[PDB]
Amino acid sequence: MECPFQIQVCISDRFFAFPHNLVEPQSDVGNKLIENLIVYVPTDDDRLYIDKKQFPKFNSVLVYRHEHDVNIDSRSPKKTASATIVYWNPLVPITEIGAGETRVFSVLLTNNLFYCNTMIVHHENPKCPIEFTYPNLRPIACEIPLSHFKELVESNDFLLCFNLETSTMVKILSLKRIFCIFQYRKQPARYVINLPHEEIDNLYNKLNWERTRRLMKGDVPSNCATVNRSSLKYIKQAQSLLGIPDYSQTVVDFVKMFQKIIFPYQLVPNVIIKLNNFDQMVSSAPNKAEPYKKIRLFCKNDSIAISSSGIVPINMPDFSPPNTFDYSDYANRTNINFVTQRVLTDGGFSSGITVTPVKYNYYL
Amino acid sequence: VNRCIFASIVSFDACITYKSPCSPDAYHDDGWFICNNHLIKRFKMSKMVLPIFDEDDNQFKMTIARHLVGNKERGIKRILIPSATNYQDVFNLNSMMQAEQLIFHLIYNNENAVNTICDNLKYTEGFTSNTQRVIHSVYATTKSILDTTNPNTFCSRVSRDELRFFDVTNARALRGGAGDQLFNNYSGFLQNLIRRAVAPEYLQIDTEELRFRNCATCIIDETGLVASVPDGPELYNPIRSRLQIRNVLKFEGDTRELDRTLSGYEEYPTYVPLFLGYQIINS
Ligand SMILES: [Zn+2]
Repeated sequence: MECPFQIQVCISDRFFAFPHNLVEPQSDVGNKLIENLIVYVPTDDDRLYIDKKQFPKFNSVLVYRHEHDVNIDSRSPKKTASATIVYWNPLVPITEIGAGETRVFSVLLTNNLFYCNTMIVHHENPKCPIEFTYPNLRPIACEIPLSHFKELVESNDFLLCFNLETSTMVKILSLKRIFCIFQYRKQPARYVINLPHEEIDNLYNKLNWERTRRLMKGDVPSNCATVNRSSLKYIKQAQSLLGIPDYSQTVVDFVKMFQKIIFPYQLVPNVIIKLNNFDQMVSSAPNKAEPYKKIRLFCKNDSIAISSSGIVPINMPDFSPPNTFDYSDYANRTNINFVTQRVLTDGGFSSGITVTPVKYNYYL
Repeated sequence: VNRCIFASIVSFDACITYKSPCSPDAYHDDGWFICNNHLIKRFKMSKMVLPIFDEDDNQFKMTIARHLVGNKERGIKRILIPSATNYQDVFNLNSMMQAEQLIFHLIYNNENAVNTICDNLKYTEGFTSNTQRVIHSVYATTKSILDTTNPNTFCSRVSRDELRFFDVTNARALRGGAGDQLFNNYSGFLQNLIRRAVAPEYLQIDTEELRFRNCATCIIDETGLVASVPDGPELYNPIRSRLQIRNVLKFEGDTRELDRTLSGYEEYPTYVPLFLGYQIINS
C-alpha cells in the first residue's frame, strides 16, 4: 500500500502526549479557511486528556474513536475538504481526509505507512532502560500512563499486566508508549512482565522490523535490545559457571570486559560468536542455518580485518578459491588415519577420538 | 501433585507429628491452599459453592464459605480473622508449634521474629538438616502465589473497573465504608482469600446490575473480620458437630409423624451465607 497523495506523517515520540500546539487551521485554495476540525483517536480514553481550549484558533472541534469500516475501503480514500481532519497515533488505515493536505502525528510506523511523506524530527536519547525480574514492586495499571505520572519519574521498578481481551496492536501500542518515556527518564527502570512472552518476543521481532523501517530515515540510534530466550538462558548459564557476585549484572558488563582484549588478541570471542549465532535471524540464523553471516570486523587504521575465521585483507570475499591449497599430501586420509592410530594406541582409548587438519584463508 | 499449605506444613520432630492431615481436596486446585479440615479447625468456617446460572444451567459457579460461629459468643470469640495488629492476640502462638508460629509471622510480615528464630535455629542440629530448605520452599510457594501479581492480578487489573466493593450497600450501615480501605492494607494473599470467600450482594454486568440477597450478612471489622451482623441480635447459627444448664423451653410438640407426612417438602438448610457489596464484571 501507500499513503494517498496529499497526506503527510510526523513521527515523534514526544507525540505520545497530544501536541495541541502544532496544528494550524487548514484552508482550501481560495483562502477558504476551515475552522471545522475533527480528530480520530484509538479510544475515548485519549479524548479524556485533550483540551478544546487549546484551540481558540478554531470555533468547531470534535473528536471520535476511529472505526475501520468496510464500504469506503480504497487505496484512494474519500475526501471531504469541508473540515480539517487529524488522526492521532492511528493503528489502522484511514478512509477519509480533511481540508488541504492532511497530516497525522504518530509514534509508530505501521506497515500501512511505508511509502509515505514523512518527517521524524528524531533526537538521540542515550539512557537505555532495562528489564529486571527477580522471580519492592511498583504496581502499574499497565495501560493508562498519567495514572502513574510522577510515579514513573520517582520509582524505577515496575510491573506490567494485561487482561486477556487486549488486541495485539493495543498491546504493542501501550508498550511502545512506555519505552520513550523511560529513555527520557534519568535512570534505568526495571520492567517486570506477567506474561509467557513468547508471542511477545514475536512482536519484539516486529519491533525490529519497525525500527529498521524507522532507520530507513532514522537516527541510527544505539538502541539497546536483545533476544529474550536463546540469549538469556545461555548467558545465565555462563554466569553460573562463572563466579556470580552479581546475578543482576548487566550483560554489557561482560560484553565490554571481553572487548578489552579484542585488539591485543586480534580475534573474536566465542561469546560474541554465540551472539549472532543463537538469534533466530540476526545470527547464524537457525531459521535458515546461515552462518554465512560471518563477521568481518575492522578497527581504526588497520591494514587488515578480523573475520569470524582469522585475519583477512580488507574488502574481499573471505577466501580466494585460488590458494596455497591444503594440498592433499598433507591431510591425506592415509596419514590422518596413521597418526590417529598412533594417538589411540598411546592414549589407550577405545572411542570418542576424531581428528582434522587445520585449514587457511587469504592469510596463512 | 498436592498443594494445601497445611500439607506443606512439617513438624521439626517425629513427635508433634503434623498428623490429622489435610482433606483429600489438597490434591485439588482451589486457590484456598487451606484444606477444608484446617479451615474448620482454625477459623470456624467451611467452604461452599454458589451455583450460578450461566444465563442457563450452563456452568457458572462461585466459591463460598459458611461460618461456624455460634449465636451467643461475643467479641474475640466472634472474630473470624485477625490483623497483624492482633494476630498474636488471637492465635496465642506460643501454644502452637514453632513452624506454625513462623508461618503466621510470615503472613503478618513479622520479619523481626522470623529472622530471630531463624538465626537461633541455624546452629541447631535439626536446622543443619534441611528444615531451612523446607521452610524456604514454603516461602517460595507463597512467593509464587503472590508472583501472580499481589495487587495487579488480585485487583489492580487492566480490567481495573471489574472491582469488588465490600462496603455495605446500606447508606445507614455506616460502620462499613473505610473497611474497604482497610482491605487494601491487608496482605494481598488475604485479600485474595476474601475475594474467594465473600459473595457480593450485587453485581454490575453489561447485561444488568443484579441483586442476590436483600440485606448484608456481616460487616468489615477493624482488626480482622468477625461475625459482625450489621444490626440487631446475632442470627441463630446452629451447631452441627459439663455441669451446666441447657434449658430449652420447647413447645410440647405432639404432632407426631411430621416427617413421614411432609418430608417431600423442601427441608430448608440454614447455614449462614456471605453476601457483601457490589462486584463489577464486563459483559
Ligand atoms: Zn491442609
